[PDB]
Amino acid sequence: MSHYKSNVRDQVFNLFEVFGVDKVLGADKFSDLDADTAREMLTEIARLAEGPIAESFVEGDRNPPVFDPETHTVTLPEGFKKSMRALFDGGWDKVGLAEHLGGIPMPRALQWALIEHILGANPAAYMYAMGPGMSEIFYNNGTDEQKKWATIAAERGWGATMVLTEPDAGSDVGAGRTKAVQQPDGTWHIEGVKRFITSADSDDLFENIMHLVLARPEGAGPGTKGLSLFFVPKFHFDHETGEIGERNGVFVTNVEHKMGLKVSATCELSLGQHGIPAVGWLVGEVHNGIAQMFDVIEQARMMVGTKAIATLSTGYLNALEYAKERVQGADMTQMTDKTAPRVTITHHPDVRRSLMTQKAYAEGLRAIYLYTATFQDAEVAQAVHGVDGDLAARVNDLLLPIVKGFGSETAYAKLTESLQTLGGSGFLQDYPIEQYIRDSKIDSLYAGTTAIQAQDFFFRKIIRDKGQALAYVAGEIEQFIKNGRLKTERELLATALADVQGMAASLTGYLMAAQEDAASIYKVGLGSVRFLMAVGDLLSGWLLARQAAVAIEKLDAGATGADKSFYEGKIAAASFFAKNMLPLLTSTRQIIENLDNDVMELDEAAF
Amino acid sequence: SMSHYKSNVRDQVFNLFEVFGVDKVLGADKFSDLDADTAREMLTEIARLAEGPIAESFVEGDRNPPVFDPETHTVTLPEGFKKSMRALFDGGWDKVGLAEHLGGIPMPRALQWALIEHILGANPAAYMYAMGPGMSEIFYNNGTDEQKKWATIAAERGWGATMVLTEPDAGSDVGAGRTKAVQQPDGTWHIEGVKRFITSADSDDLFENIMHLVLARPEGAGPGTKGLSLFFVPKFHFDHETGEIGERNGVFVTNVEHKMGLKVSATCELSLGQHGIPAVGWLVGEVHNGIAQMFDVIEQARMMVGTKAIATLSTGYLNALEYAKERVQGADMTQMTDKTAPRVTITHHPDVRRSLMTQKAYAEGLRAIYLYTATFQDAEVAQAVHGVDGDLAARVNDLLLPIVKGFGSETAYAKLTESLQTLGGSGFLQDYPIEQYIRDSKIDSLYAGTTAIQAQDFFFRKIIRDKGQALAYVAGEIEQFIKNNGRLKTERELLATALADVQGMAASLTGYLMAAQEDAASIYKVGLGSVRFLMAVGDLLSGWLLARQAAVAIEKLDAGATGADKSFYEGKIAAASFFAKNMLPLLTSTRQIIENLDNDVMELDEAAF
Ligand SMILES: Cc1cc2nc3c(=O)[nH]c(=O)nc-3n(C[C@H](O)[C@H](O)[C@H](O)COP(=O)(O)OP(=O)(O)OC[C@H]3O[C@@H](n4cnc5c(N)ncnc54)[C@H](O)[C@@H]3O)c2cc1C
Ligand SMILES: Cc1cc2nc3c(=O)[nH]c(=O)nc-3n(C[C@H](O)[C@H](O)[C@H](O)COP(=O)(O)OP(=O)(O)OC[C@H]3O[C@@H](n4cnc5c(N)ncnc54)[C@H](O)[C@@H]3O)c2cc1C
Repeated sequence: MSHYKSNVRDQVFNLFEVFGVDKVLGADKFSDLDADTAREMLTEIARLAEGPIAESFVEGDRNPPVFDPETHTVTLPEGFKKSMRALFDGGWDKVGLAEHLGGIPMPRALQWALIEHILGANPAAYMYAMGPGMSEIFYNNGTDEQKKWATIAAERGWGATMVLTEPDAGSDVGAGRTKAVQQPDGTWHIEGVKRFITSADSDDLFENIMHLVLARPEGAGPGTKGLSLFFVPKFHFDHETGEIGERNGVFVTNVEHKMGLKVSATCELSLGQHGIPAVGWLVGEVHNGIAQMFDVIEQARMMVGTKAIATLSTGYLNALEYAKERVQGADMTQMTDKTAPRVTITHHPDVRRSLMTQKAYAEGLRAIYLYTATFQDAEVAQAVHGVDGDLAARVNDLLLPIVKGFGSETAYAKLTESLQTLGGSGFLQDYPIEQYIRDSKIDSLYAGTTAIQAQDFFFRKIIRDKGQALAYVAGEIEQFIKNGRLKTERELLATALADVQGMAASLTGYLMAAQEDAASIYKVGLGSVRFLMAVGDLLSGWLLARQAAVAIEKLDAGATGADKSFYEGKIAAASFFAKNMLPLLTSTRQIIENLDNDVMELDEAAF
Repeated sequence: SMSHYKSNVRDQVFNLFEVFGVDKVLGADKFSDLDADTAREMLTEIARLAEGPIAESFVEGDRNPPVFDPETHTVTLPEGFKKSMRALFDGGWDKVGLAEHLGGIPMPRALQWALIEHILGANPAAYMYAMGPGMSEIFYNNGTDEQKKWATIAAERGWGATMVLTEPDAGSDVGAGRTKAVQQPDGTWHIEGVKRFITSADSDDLFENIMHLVLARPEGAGPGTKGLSLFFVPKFHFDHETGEIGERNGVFVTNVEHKMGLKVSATCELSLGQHGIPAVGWLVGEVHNGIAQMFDVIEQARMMVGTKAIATLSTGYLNALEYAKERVQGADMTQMTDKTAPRVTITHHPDVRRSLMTQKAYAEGLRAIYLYTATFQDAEVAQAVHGVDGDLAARVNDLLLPIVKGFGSETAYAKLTESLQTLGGSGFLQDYPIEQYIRDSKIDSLYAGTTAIQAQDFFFRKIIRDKGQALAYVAGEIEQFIKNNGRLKTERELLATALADVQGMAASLTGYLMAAQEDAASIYKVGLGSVRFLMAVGDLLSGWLLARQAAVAIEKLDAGATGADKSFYEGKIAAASFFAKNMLPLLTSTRQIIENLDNDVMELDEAAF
């Protein structure tokens, strides 16, 4: 088959047997969607991913997009455009779209499980297909007049972009200098140059593109608070009929040459620099840009984390399939006998160590993003967790930098084990794992770098939150710990929870002490990424142990065959993760408890 | 970037002279005619050549990779890369460390590998193509008197060379190879088989000949590696007296792989005796001793790969640092709430300083490891700088090679992630060299033996079979440093814990091996923990060597260092302190994890994965 190896079985296990999402299916908003239909949808998009979506994976990398300076457009390889048409023809770009825009109501947890397959098979294909979802965001934030445009945009399937970054404004969005000048008719003329813009042109995939552009109105204050958000279409159009009109003054000037994700055109985008104005419409006709734009950034960060996790998953399953068939060496119990029978490499302890590491992290990460998604619907959060709308929103906000920051970093790191499993053949383009590594390196950078994820997590999702979302999650872990075959895992989880609590307390002390000793805040910066990663490891270990508790129940109840194999794997992975990953958090806590400012005081010239 | 390569001669000289005292042998005995000043000038000269003509084709080789003609069985290399190769040849750099009688300049191994570091940082495939004369010397050492004559010709004419072991079914398990050798009445052999992944098996018109050193199994010989012999298989027949090139020998490249990185090194399927023309080979030394002879080559390849990974991390770090110094983004963390505060360069951010010091300490600790290892590769150097006799020196070098290779490869690739991250989104661009550093260095944990093979060699051969003598010598040196100003008190305390952790790891794994006398399956626990053990020893050596560098830096600062010297020495202190406090303590948890390994993951049904 294709490079892409999917895991619907593990998705269904999470959605139904672990988190109970099927309990909201058929009820209230999800009245028209039953469990059987949900599973059928997952199987169908999994097949679409393994078939026509994956088919262009290699071609998009080997035959990458080309920028045409004669027209200021990008050309895409024909095989990739065929994959995109398969996505559209199936309606899959309406996944999770509101009913009034033509979508099928469904839990976010199911929505992201569906999207995981596209992200594993050809993740740029989902990015080009985020248009309808961006039009929903524009709808929710728009005026009544603007809601009619957004509806046209979704119905016609226009592409979309989020346009923030400039050459001098990446992590520091507030330093952007793209300008907005209001016109007599109430429109605005956008003037500036933006950098690194995903899908800024898309060949003839769509008839229009909606750029959602951050820009500073003349006279506005500084920083992100002075930014406003503007609807800037590639083509003008009839606000009533949608008929496509004259070109708007927003042009791609370049396409970047990247380590991976090559088929995703990443472009410099100039507004108002080529002889015609870039007409923009103030979104919601209010000046509230960074808040409006963060509706998009939140979705982007969930996507990027899910992408990295989807990619580790198919990397692991490729490595596993390879190991099952590769004969090399004799069994270690016979290593001195040079005529002992040769064995497949799954018989080697280091290879089984590497495979169980890939398995536990991939499945642990899938549980984390699905768990996160169960807090993105008020109804789901109430039904499956018993938490009200407000707490659910805070818990989701707490978890998103884990999905994004911990997911992106872990996936790239563990793909190294996936490649190692193939031996020298892992280094060949004949196998997909080296492209998996190249495509996923970007996941720790776009949508906010890991450092920005860890700062958000601590300063905004914990401290500003007064620790309420965090205390809720810690209480669910402690409950699991308080509760035989899982006694050892629960004891190791208790140590890990205490370690994370100790880290949180040390860093809170460093931050609070900054009122009287300004440089003490640096120790928060020094520890923040390690803290984010430790929380991810704790969550992984907890969710895997929860999976193993369900697996124990199902084995006791008499599971057989392929079911039984699956459940035995969950017990093995939870135990391996508890005994080989969680203990490192104790030394990390002690490291964080002894952080100092020596490295901050060192002369830059000493580096 | 074109001038991507950023060198660190100053750190090399610091190690060679101020830390290890390699200059004590310069101008005495085997090195009587090379003085410390000439050594420094050689380092500066190859570093400049590497930063200019050698690095100039680094990007070209990746973007315009070699092309294979399957009818002629040859590859075409990009012109800019061949021009790089000629600058290397014109400077005599393919003859660094070559024996005097082969045209080399005698020098200690530590200096030789310091010189090569620059080629490996600037364009590592160029050094790989240039390893022919080094192989000539190994052939000379193992050959008959007549063969020594050929090796002398090959070295003087600068012939290329390959090491030909791997087959589709024989990679890690070299002894499974099926390539055969068929003896001829006149005493030559005809080699028959297909080999795979052969580096430099063709190289366009760089050389007038290529010496393929080929492992093959004589007809009727036993199985495993012990049945293999090593054969000299030239690309062209030649006149054995004069070296004049003759008729094409029957050994032909039949494929060239498409790889993630290191693209300009042609990695080839090599067909012997398959095109109706015999592949004539000459038994090396006219004895049957192939795996032992070939490990002379493997030892050098493993050293080169480790040094390659370390060279690449260090130019990766230096690129990241120069970017960070100039990139303005955000406010100082002490002013994060004030949205009007001045913007600062990103070296002001704690996480970037963490990133950079992690890159620095590992790059410099790794440099110290391979230079330390090389001080045991000459008996005269090992005697002068360490006081150890030739036998212990060999065992210590043998212990440290899988660390250089295994820990070097794995560490450099992982810390280049920090390098790339320092550039932000720009780091993902081919406009900057880090992404190619990552791709080019992924191979280093794989060729010349995978990390798992390195860790298995380390434990079973270099510790257990060695009866722990080399490990005990090194541990005793670390203990002696810990025992000896109190300004490094915290570091020595952290090193004492790390040393105890590593000794605990060794004891548990040894215990698992002892238990295997009673329950064979207990040996799996050694397998499960072996790579983590190898990486723990590398971290311990990193931390110890950095701390010794800090003790030297404190002396030099106390004596009154100023300016750039002062800053260099301050950075050593900071790096040793940072590494001890942020890297070493994790070894405690790793020791506890190794003490609790079990066979659950071994007993699990394969179907459950
Ligand atoms: C493939 C790709 C696609 C992209 N697509 C889009 C898109 O569609 N739309 C869009 O708007 N943008 C897009 N971007 C921009 C992207 O989000 C930025 O690259 C990212 O936010 C980082 O900004 P930067 O590149 O300027 O790096 P910098 O902000 O310059 O960061 C450099 C380094 O400094 C560190 N750093 C910076 N500030 C701080 C701080 N305050 N504290 C601690 N550390 C700090 C960072 O962690 C990093 O290590 C894309 C980028 C890429 C690579
Ligand atoms: C770029 C490149 C250049 C090369 N150049 C050369 C060259 O010039 N000359 C040459 O002779 N070879 C060369 N090789 C071959 C290279 O050395 C082998 O790829 C390497 O030894 C691994 O062998 P393999 O690829 O068959 O992997 P395998 O041996 O199939 O290994 C697959 C996996 O199983 C593991 N494994 C295998 N056996 C064991 C065991 N006993 N215990 C535990 N784990 C085990 C490995 O660690 C790995 O994770 C080259 C390879 C590459 C990629």
